[PDB]
This record gives sequence, C-alpha cells and structure tokens, in this order.
Amino acid sequence: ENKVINFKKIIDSRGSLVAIEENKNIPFSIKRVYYIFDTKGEEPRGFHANKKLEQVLVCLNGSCRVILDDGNIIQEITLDSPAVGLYVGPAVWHEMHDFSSDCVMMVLASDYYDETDYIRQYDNFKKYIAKINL
Amino acid sequence: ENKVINFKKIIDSRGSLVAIEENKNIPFSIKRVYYIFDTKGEEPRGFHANKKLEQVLVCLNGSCRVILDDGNIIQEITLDSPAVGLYVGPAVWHEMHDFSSDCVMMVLASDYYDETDYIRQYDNFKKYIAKINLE
Ligand SMILES: Cc1cn([C@H]2C[C@H](O)[C@@H](COP(=O)(O)OP(=O)(O)O)O2)c(=O)[nH]c1=O
Ligand SMILES: Cc1cn([C@H]2C[C@H](O)[C@@H](COP(=O)(O)OP(=O)(O)O)O2)c(=O)[nH]c1=O
Repeated sequence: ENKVINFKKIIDSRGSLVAIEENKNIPFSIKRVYYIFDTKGEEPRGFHANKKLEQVLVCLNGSCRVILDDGNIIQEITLDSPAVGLYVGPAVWHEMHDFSSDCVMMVLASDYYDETDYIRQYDNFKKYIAKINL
Repeated sequence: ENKVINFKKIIDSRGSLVAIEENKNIPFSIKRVYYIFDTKGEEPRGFHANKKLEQVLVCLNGSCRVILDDGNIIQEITLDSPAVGLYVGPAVWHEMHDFSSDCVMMVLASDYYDETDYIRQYDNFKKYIAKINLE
C-alpha cells in the first residue's frame, strides 16, 4: 500500500505552484498546519503514531527521509520534492531523518495538536494495531 | 498591526517549529494550502484582489517582497521569516516581488481555488472599492 501523493504542479516562467485542498486532493479536512525549519543536529524525529489524527507530510525544501509503518509494512521514502505528499493515516508510525540543512518540512493535519493522541512506544503501537486487528 | 502575524515559534536542539491552527492563530478556516517554489525570473506575481477570499502569506524559505493595498493605503512588507504571516483580506490588492532564488512561499486560504473571485484590473478594483464605500 502506497502512501505517496503526487500533486498537480503548475509551471511557468515564474516558477512552480502546488495547490492542496482539504477533502479534495486530500482525504481530510484541514485544521492545522505546521512546519519544521532551521534544523540542526543529527537526531531524527517523529517516532509516534496517532489514533485519530490524519496527516500529509511535505518537504518544501531540501529533503528528508521518511519511514512509515502502518503495522503491515514499513515504508521508507525520501522526500525532496514539494510536489510529493506523504499520507500518514491514523494508526501509522512515522519517522523523519536525514533532514537536509536547508530542509523545510511541512505538515497538514486534520486536527488540532493533541498530545493525548500520540503513541510514543513503537511496541505499544505494534500492540494497538493488533487489537485493531480484531 | 492587524495585517502582520506573529506566530509562536518553538526552538530546540533539533530546530524550529511553527504551528498554525485554523481559527486559532488565523482568523479563518483553512480550506486550501498552496505554495510557490523553484522560482526564477524578474516578473512579479500577484496583482489582483479577491472579493471573498481570506489569505495568509508565509515565506517558509528565503524572501519575498509583498505589496498591499486596500484601495485606501498602501503597505509593503518583506516576508523572510517562517514565523511571520501576513493577513490578506477580501478586497485587498496584492503583489509579490523579489522572490529569492530559494524562496518558498506558502499561502493558507479560506476556500478553494476559484478563478471568479479575482479582480485582475486595478481600476475596477479601485472602482470595486468605491462602489463599496458608498455602501
Ligand atoms: C506538531 C506540533 C508541535 N507543537 C509543539 C509540541 C512541542 O512543544 C514541540 C515539538 O514537539 P514534537 O516534535 O511534536 O515532539 P517532541 O516532544 O518529541 O519534541 O512543538 C505544537 O504545539 N503543536 C503542533 O501541532
Ligand atoms: C493559487 C492557485 C492557482 N492555480 C492555477 C490557476 C492558473 O492557471 C495558475 C496561475 O495562478 P495565478 O497566479 O493566480 O494567475 P496567473 O497565471 O494568471 O498569473 O495557477 C490553481 O489551480 N489553484 C490555486 O490554488
């Protein structure tokens, strides 16, 4: 199961543009937009999962390597094009690594920041899935 | 003052984080998120106004020099910080200039793209506004 989303990209003498509409070219309604920039150090991030939240992750500059695990398959994806979106469904584990220095990462979430929706134990994630599986 | 937006930025060992939340640190509901990149050239962008659309421009990388006009007064602000947003309301003429080479410009909008919400002629815009004032 592929999670990548290629967005229609407009081009011209001016540059590029990519438009992202809730419930249109994305499975959900947008309620939060966030982004990580001016990164340093060599520690990855993420390593969590969400029970309700739905997201789409995009690398708008530079690139970063993403690992997705839906409890079925672990997928690794290097993002380095603002035209490629990565769908991170509920009950899916994710991690960011290899954040280039000029990297800008953006995330579109379907819901406000909720610390309580966050699974922080890979192992617990793995379990939560099982149950889900029955 | 009512146009410029200061987003709470989070800085740590790892980097910086900024989260925008519909109707939280922005006056409207996000229906679409668009962005410009891989720019090049010396021909600007924008030069129109929208009738109902509410927007917010954010320079995620490099810089951009923007112009605003609500018919009334003219304003200019150079967006170069991911933490700064710029509110662009209905009936506001606008222009984007000087995109740095490494510029990423993002825009959060109230609704989906709609070719018909635009005013691509300044005079009509001016008119548009006049017509409004009377009201
Ligand atoms: C993603 C996100 C983060 N934040 C805050 C949460 C933290 O205080 C900070 C970064 O945390 P985050 O990278 O999500 O997790 P961690 O605890 O491992 O650092 O940014 C928000 O306030 N809202 C959001 O939507
Ligand atoms: C902003 C935006 C533009 N577009 C497309 C429509 C146009 O063919 C193209 C150009 O955007 P625009 O700058 O608005 O106009 P113009 O090309 O006349 O200067 O972008 C979308 O499809 N969706 C969007 O959300």
